Amino acid sequence: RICQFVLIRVCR
Amino acid sequence: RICQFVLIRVCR
Amino acid sequence: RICQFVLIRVCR
Amino acid sequence: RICQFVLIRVCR
Repeated sequence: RICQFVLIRVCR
Repeated sequence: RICQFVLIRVCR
Repeated sequence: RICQFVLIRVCR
Repeated sequence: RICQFVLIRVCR
């Protein structure tokens, strides 16, 4: 199984 | 006012 | 209205 | 062998 890199930023 | 970061790996 | 920053990388 | 990056903004 292959894993991915999920990154998200939230600044306002 | 928001300002945070969230990242996680998804092993498929 | 409010936009987010979606980032994802896949390398293996 | 995979290797690519993709990021886009989601204006709500």
